[PDB]
Amino acid sequence: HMGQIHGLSPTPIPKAPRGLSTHHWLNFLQAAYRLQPGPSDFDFQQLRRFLKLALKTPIWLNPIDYSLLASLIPKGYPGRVVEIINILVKNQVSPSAPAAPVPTPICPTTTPPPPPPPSPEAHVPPPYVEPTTTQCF
Repeated sequence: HMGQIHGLSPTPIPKAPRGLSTHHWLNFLQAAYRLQPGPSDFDFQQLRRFLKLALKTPIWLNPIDYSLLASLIPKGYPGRVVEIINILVKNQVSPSAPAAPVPTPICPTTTPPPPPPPSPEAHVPPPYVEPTTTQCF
């Protein structure tokens, strides 16, 4: 009813304007608009080049998350597209589990303290004498 059954509640269709979602794309257009003063113009070309690229990877679409977009970026990508996205990432300040994308080595897991020596005595014991201890020597 008025949309797609119920009322476009589940929003199955990517709305009418199919363009990397709204707030989603806007998140990219906003930064672009924040940089050089390029109203519309034809700078979106260098952009569509990166977007269309990701399009080849329908893995971020399903989950719909630009978080995977910046990922597609081969860290070093040309154009100032990243320069615009960087404005989005910098707006992350969300450090994720800094441990996973590793082969194995990363840091030593020495959380607990080291074990004692092969002896009961360690801490500077008292001299005293006692009936048991005599020493003599």
